[PDB]
Amino acid sequence: AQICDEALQYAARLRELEPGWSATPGCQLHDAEQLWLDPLRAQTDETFLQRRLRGDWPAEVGNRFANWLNRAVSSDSQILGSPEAAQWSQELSKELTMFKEILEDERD
Amino acid sequence: ILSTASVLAFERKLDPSDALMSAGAWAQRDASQEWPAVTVREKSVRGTISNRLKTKDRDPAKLDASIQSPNLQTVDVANLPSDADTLKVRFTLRVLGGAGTPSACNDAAYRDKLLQTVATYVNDQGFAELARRYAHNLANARFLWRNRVGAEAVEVRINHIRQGEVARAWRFDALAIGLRDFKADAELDALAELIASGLSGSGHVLLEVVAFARIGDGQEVFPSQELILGQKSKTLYSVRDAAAIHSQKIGNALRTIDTWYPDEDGLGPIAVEPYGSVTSQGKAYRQPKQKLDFYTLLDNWVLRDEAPAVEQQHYVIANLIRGGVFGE
Amino acid sequence: ILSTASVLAFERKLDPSDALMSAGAWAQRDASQEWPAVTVREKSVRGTISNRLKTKDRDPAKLDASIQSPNLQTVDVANLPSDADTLKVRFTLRVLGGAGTPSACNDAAYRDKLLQTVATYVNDQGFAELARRYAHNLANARFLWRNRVGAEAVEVRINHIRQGEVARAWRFDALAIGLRDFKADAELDALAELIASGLSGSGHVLLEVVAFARIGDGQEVFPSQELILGQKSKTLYSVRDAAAIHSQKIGNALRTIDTWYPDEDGLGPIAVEPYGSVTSQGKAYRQPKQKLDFYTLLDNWVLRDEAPAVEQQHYVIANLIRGGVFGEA
Amino acid sequence: STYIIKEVQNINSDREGVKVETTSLTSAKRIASKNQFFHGTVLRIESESGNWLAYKEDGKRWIE
Repeated sequence: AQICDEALQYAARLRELEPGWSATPGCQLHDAEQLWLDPLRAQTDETFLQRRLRGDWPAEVGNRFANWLNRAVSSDSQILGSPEAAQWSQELSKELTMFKEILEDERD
Repeated sequence: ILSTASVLAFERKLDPSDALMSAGAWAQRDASQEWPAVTVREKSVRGTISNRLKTKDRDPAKLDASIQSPNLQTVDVANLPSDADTLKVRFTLRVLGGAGTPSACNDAAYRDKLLQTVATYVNDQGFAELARRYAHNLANARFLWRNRVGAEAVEVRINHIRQGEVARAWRFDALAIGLRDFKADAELDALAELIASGLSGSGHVLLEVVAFARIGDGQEVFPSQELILGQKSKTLYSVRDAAAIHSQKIGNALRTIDTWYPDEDGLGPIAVEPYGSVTSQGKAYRQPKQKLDFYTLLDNWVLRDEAPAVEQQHYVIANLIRGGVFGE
Repeated sequence: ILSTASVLAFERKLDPSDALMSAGAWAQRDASQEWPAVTVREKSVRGTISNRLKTKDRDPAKLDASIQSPNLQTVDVANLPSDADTLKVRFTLRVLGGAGTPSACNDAAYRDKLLQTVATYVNDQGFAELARRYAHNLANARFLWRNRVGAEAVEVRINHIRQGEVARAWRFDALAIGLRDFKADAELDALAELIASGLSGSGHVLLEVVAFARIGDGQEVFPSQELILGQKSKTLYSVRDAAAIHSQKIGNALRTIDTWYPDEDGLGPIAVEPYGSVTSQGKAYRQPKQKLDFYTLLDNWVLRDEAPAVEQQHYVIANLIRGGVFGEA
Repeated sequence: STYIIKEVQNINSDREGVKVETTSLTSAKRIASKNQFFHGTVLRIESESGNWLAYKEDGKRWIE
């Protein structure tokens, strides 16, 4: 839980400090991250920015976070069939569920 | 007693080069040169979520939501020119030799024992069996993985380059040659003899293999996908604006000879690899529990001088020819 | 007592430059200019589990599990152009001279004794033997480690540049010349004399070596792999978007003259290195226990003025020519 | 405590080392000094992971 808590605080401080973010390079896997911090539509911009983001739910953030944590924390291959692997997967799933739920209400 | 060397390496032999590809008409098969190359291109591909659902079946409401947010993806595809019904693949092959000669060994006694065993095996019987097996793979189109499937006519031409000039040419048919059965032929025997000589070190050997497969007008080839590492999920390997196949990807098929695996031979040939691992099958034949393992066989035939069955000896020689890293 | 100076250094001699590579047709060999260099590229490679597993884990399930998740790895390979059957390598070589001249010495007596011993050795016999040995290595392709193996025709051309032009050219055959046997030839003798003169300090010597090896169309060259740190675990040495071989990697093979190694069991020429260390063989001949050790021989021939056998003296002079750091804390 | 003892010419290098499996660092240090195989090498003690524990130059005292 503390990992998700410290993670959400970073996004909150980012949205509360940066007025916005324009187009940036490396949008292949970073498209889901840009949807975490959503600035307001500019006065000189068009009405197709919020329209496309309104009908799109942030669901790739959970996958990117799960893969990031999986690569950050090391595990043993032979231990996959052990009792520890089951509890580890259960904890990661329980955390990912609340994490995805927190962002689900963000766009909605 | 005699122990093994913690560091052992064997340079690979029979190392081929990249395989270039081109397109042409069967009528113009004689004019193989000057055929234009296939240039990779990008196209937008939009697809839904076909992944298997999780253990807990969700409500159907969420499913309809995914349709409202399609997944945009860009991939790379390679298709033959507007007017071309035959694909051409050209790749060279060299025979270095000295398979048994170890590249590096910590202990001299082990190296001497290995060279002695290799010389003894060669004197008893030559590599003609391995050369004959390789000849069949080179003759047939086993090198192609997906391009061969669904082909009208496949024609292979294996030439021999000596001092820069063509010495002896050969023309075979992959379709006529059995995929799961090996048959004897005068040309196959001649090629096997040439390969055995090259491996033994009787002289330089260079063989240029060129295949022509009839696929169809505007068909789509299947080159080797590269690592993604422009939101491109699929990147096709391309050199000099031309599609090609990886050297190892070619040498694996060209080395798919071993068929004496512990199984009943229900499938086709399996490439010599440690632990008899298979990517497609997802299983590993010749498990370490059995005595047929390459490491166990070599350790026994070296320390205890126990010569295993001719089949096991052939498999061990093939592994040494392929080369690798052993010991610790 | 004339104890050895705690700080001793000898600048290396016979320091060559980088070796550029290119491709071309064996026919055009006479005209080789403006050839495009070979650029390194990356290609995805799907590995497998080939490592030798221990006896602790024998469960077959574990092996099948690893095959489920393959090990993705990225490497770098260099292949000749689409239409090219001959590889070309070009590298220069310079002869500085003053091998025995020490770069830095704490005690003057030691430096004077060393210079005296060197002058005495040169007067008794010249470096013609070392020059002749180096000539064979330069003529043949022994400098190549894997490119030479499996070659149809290797042709070496050693030129001589005095004022910046082509003064005297030489053309040899690495295949015809024995790899494990040294034979005398008029050209080899002339080259050895030139090298001996340069080392003695008779004048500047610059030799441009260019080799042409027949490999095959679209073949893959084996340049010097760089050090790392899908993560790329193999980095090929490349300069100016062109493949090349390390200067030290070339100078190491070029100095494979020493053949008096105590083993004398078919190993053949071994690179001149202290303690006769060999990476490939994994064995270090000329161990310190024997009197043939370089340090022991030099210490004896300096403090006790004991001149060892001509072979040992040649090996010691070769080490001094290569240069290095000696002494102790 | 598994400690990897390595030897290199300069503090900056990547050479393998022996695993002492000693109780404390002082033991590994005394062992490296007593068994030092070279005069001008720079002793580098590191844990089982890639983290550098300490280094000692030829003419300098132990440093962390």
